[PDB]
Amino acid sequence: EGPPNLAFPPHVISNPFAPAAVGTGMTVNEQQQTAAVTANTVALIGYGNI
Amino acid sequence: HFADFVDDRRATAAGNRPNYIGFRDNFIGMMYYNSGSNTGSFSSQTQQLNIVLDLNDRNSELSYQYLLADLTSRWHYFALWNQAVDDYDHHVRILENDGYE
Amino acid sequence: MQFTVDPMTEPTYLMLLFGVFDQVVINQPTRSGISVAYLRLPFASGSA
Amino acid sequence: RNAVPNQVTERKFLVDRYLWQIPFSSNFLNMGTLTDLGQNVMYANSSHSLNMQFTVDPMTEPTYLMLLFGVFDQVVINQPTRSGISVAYLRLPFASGS
Amino acid sequence: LDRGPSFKPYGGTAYNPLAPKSAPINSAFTVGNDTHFVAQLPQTYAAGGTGVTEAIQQQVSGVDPNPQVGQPNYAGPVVVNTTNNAGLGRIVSADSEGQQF
Amino acid sequence: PAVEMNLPANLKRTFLYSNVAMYLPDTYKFTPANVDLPENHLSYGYINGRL
Amino acid sequence: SSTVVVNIPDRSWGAFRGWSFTRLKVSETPRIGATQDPNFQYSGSIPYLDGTFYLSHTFQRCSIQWDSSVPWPGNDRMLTPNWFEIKRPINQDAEGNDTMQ
Amino acid sequence: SSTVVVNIPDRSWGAFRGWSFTRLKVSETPRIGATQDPNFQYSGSIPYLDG
Amino acid sequence: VEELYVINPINQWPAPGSFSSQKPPGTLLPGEDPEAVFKQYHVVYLVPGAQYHWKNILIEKPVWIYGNGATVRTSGTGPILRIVGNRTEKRDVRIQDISFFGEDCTPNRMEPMSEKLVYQMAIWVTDMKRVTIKGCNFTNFAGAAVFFEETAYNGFFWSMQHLITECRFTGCRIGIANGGRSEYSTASFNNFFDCQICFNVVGGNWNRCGNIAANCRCVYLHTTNMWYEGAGGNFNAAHGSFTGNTMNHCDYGGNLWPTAFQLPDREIQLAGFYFDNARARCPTWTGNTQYYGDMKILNFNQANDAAIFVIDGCALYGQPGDTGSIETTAALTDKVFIQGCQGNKVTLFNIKAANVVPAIGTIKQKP
Amino acid sequence: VEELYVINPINQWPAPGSFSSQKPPGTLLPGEDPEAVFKQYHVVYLVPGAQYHWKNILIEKPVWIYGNGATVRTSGTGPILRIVGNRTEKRDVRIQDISFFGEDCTPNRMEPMSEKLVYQMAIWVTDMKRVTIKGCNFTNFAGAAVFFEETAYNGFFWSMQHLITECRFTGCRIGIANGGRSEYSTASFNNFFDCQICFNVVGGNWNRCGNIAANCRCVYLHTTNMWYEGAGGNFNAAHGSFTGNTMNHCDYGGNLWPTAFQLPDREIQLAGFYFDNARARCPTWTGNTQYYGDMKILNFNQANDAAIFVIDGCALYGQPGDTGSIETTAALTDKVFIQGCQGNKVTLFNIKAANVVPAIGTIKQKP
Repeated sequence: EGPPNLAFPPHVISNPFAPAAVGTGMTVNEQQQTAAVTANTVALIGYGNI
Repeated sequence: HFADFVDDRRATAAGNRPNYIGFRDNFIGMMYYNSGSNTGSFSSQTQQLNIVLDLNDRNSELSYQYLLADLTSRWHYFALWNQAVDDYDHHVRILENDGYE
Repeated sequence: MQFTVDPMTEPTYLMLLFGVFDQVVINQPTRSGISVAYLRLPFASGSA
Repeated sequence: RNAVPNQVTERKFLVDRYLWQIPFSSNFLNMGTLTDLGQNVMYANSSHSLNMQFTVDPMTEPTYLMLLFGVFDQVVINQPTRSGISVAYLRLPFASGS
Repeated sequence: LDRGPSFKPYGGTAYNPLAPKSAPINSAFTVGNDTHFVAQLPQTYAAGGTGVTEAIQQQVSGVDPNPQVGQPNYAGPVVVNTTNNAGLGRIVSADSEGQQF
Repeated sequence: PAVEMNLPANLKRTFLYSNVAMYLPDTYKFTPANVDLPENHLSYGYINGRL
Repeated sequence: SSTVVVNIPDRSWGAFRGWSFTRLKVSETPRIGATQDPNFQYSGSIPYLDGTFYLSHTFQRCSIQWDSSVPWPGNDRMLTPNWFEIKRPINQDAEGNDTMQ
Repeated sequence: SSTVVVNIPDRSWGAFRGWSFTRLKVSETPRIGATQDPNFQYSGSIPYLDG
Repeated sequence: VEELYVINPINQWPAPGSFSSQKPPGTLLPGEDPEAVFKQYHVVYLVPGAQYHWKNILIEKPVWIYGNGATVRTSGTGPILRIVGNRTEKRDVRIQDISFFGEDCTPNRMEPMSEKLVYQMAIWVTDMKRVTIKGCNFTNFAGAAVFFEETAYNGFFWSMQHLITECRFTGCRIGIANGGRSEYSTASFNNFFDCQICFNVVGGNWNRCGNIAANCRCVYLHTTNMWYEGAGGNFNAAHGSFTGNTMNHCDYGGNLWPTAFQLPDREIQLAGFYFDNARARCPTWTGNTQYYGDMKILNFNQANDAAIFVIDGCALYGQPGDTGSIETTAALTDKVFIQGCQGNKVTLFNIKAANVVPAIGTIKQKP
Repeated sequence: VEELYVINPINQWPAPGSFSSQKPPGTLLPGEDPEAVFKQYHVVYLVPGAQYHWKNILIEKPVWIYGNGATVRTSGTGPILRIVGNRTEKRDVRIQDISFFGEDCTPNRMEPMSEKLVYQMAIWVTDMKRVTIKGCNFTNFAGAAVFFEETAYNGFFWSMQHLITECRFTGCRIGIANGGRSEYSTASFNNFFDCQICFNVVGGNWNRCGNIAANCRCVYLHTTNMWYEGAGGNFNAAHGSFTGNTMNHCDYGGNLWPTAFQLPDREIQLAGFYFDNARARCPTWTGNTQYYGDMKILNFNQANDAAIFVIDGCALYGQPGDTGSIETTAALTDKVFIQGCQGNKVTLFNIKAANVVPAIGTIKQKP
């Protein structure tokens, strides 16, 4: 016996029961708390652990 | 170098501690006497038998020092063999405090 | 032998040395032939 | 392609099941069980003392040193009469005498 | 001895060996006019509605956050409330020399 | 929907763990969190319990 | 400790056969001469009686002297004539003196 | 340490000439049987071979 | 430096007994069970700058723990460092210079308080007297940080003189908690930050004389049936002092915790000073700074003209809307006085104009 | 006790490697460079009762320094013990039990403040959070004693919880100085003596809860464009607490410093409480004792009825002439109140009679 012989999905980023959720980056203002959407960005974001 | 240093304006200096570096007396320590792996050889040709059989117990340095004390005097500096002998100062070692006439 | 020295704060040796008679004879009987024999008493070097 | 320059190498070895043997013979090979220097030491029944300084790697636990001098060891056992068995042991370099 | 750049005395590789060969690291790239963000966010932190205040208070350097600490230990594959939590990880920017691998 | 795993690297990692990593000297090992090992450092419980 | 120094007072060394030496751990070696060794708290392979030696690779050097003057073998036989050298590490040793890489 | 105690084992003392002894610091004394002394980091007047 | 002493071989004897005990004089190494060390010694040093891992360390005899900059982490449902005493102990406890961490990082401030999180504290003194917590750092606790329980004692033996000074609390849900009958102790100069409740006050007659609470939702909580009451519960409560403290940014600014708290009986809306108990009186209130910190005076013991709540020498300073506002019940308008105060223009709910000197703030009514 | 073990002679070998490292476990000897020791360890002990000499000791990682009664002297234009941090440090700094001395003896109190003397401090924290100065003795500093700078941070991260307690300041020109944005920290029970300014306050929201200032010219300085502002200067200033302190003998008695101070822009006449900033509000003022200590309320933020300065529960007690007098600007008479006070017969410049209860002191006008 040894370490756990894990297997992984090849597209490695994913939610555990959902596809990789699409999104958009955010530019941020400082000295006041306001985040505006940025211009040319799409983002594949996976949450949690693999 | 530096004797004190607190600021660019104020700092006192002192010359470097003197250091004479030359060869040894009699060129002691130039050549491998009584080494293990490094015994030099005076052999004949047509044979190869080493005459020089060094020993670690034997000191071939300091046997030339005692012989040369017996053979000559000491105060004479002979520049060929680098025959210049380590002395000290008679008033630095034991110092007589007589205190400024 | 058993000595006693003043205690020093750094390690030192003891250059003890026993008086012996280092002796050679050199025999050169023939051209390109030479032979020596080293011998010292009492601490002789090399025997069985 | 992206290998680092200035690579230093070091060598070592590992022997197992082995005692470093040093034969007591003139050349360091075997011409006999009773060696040739094993017969010259008894010239005029002389006696020599022996000291051996060693050097090992510094290891963080106490260790012994299995040094073992090569000797001979013999028996005789004779049986001249029934219920008459007897011996004579003898170890030549290190005799257990009296 | 110089063996040259063609020397590779094993099979496989030594840097992230367990990964699937089709897997990219969390990076950003600029194919087209836009930039992209492929990302996995293993660390989570609590942030309510419009969590831009908690996003500023996260402190980062060359050693934090760590790419290999992730979730807590035995917390299973819980779906995270992105309304109630945010996520926290590392990207490598597209403004970098070399070929993205 | 499939999952991918490096098969010969996992056989290699198990071999390095159970044969080489498991047999370290006591200095490099560590006891895990929240476990009670016996004070006899030569007993079976102290040799087994450390990782 | 690196150096161990044995000493045998003089005796008849007639029909002597040779030497053999290998380190053994103290915790892995009992002392047989009693009916019980209470300090022996080990149960693995004992290399004192099984022959399972593994600490032969850990000697640097060795020297043998007869009655405080005679070096053995002496007579400048091998290239380090006054003592045996089991191993000499490279990054020292500008001389060759290294078999088997 | 104050004392140092030496021994010579049993051997023949014929034609013995005498004794002589001083003290030498360990840092100030090299070893000549080696081809190189890596622990000798001193360059003053060596008393072992200058007298 | 080379050790050329000669050696004779071992004679196959049974070796004499060699022991290497007493390797710690009084210290405590990492990865060593602390319950067998706290039993033996009176003063236990720790390794300077170490990294520990403790869980449910039962302490019965009073010891001192010099931390020397140690770091004690934990994982699990148990408290760290359980201190259970008896009535008969002449010595005292001093826990000093340790940085207690939790099983969290940037804690889950949206998770509601429940029975699962109540045992997530780091020091839980059952009935040990004269404890001292001096120069510590408590981070990321889902439950309380400390909790001083006390069982039923008799004979006016109010002694139990505890000190909690010079501590730093970050991210803890509840700061200094205390059970009932944990009377007459001090807790001052503890710099709170990012906490939901700084003081879950059950036991009275305390003294809080310098604490700073920045970016904290609540500072002084006192209701009926809170969390963290212990055996010998809500009895003879809320009599302490509260002098010269700082509770800025409790409602507006950089506050991050929600307003609901979910008590074991009900849910309530937190404020910077929340007080609702018909059987308890009010603490003294001097020198406190409030920037944007609410106050809710709901109910105390004004029944037979027995208590009057007086704010003296304090700052109020809440301008935008109702941030930092002071709220009183309409049946308690005659008993809430503010004599000596400075404020920007702050909303006063149900407080008469003649009862406040000088005339500051906006007076409104909240039916 | 005589060591008669026999010895064999050395065999002309190259000797094996003998090393004598790890001679300090964690300590720091006198005459040793501290920058290489503070880099390696987390907790650095000092030799008990030693005599050090430090200058411009750069500290980057947070360490703890147990002084054990050490004495650190200095000479030169640099500060002692420069502490430069980053934003990402989980550990804290604790400087403890050290007696910092200066390059002076009975200091030059007639020399005016200038740019030459501004770097004569002993602890200058740039942006390190959670420092602690506990049980120290600072003597004879021509500049500040400490100075807590802070760069521009964002996101309401007000944390930076510092403590300065149990210290003794003698002869320092400026005591605890602090830069802008050095918010929400405490500094209490520091016994000042023979100082010109005890607090050069730039950053606000502090808490001062027990300090004693005997024979000091000024205690609370707040103007526009002081010394010791640092990067991220005079912004969001003067919001602290000031409770239960002691500032006796500031104008009459045993005071030795002159009245002029020579700010970088102008020169001003010091008082025991000097305050002139149109953008900053006033601290809370409770329980303070003043014997012969002046007060100058020049300008604060009373613009849209936004601040009212209230003296509560304090002593005034200045009889001879105008010693200990309270001075206000004639445009600020309606906003300076004194409710709850005791005084001998003290001169009040430009304060109305109805605004002070009880009726103490002599009311005069200073046009």
